[PDB]
Amino acid sequence: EDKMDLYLQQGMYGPLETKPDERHLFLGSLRERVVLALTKGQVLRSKPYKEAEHELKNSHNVTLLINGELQYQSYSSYIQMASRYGVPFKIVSDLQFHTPLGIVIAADIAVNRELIYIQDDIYNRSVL
Repeated sequence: EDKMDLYLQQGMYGPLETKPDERHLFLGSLRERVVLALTKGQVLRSKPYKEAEHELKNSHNVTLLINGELQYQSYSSYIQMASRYGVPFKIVSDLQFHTPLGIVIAADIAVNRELIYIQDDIYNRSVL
């Protein structure tokens, strides 16, 4: 729906209407647990995002969730970053819904973070 497109275009501020909606977008996580999310287009950028490294480095009890639609070479840099800081990863393979998100860093509890995206030209061009 167009309301979802607007939520995405504006950077995914706040909750969605239902819990399943959130899980289907955020690779199985609830919005309240999301620390950072990157679009598939951002994950495909040659240079990995230092902003994701920051969140992995400063994390406590988070997991790196990776969209299984991506090929290994696209996300392997993020796995290196995760392991560097003792963060486990999961490749999410059971997708009912095509999600535009490539990577989600999710906490094991509610963190309620307002800002969970990296605003750049790749985000704007790839999120929809």
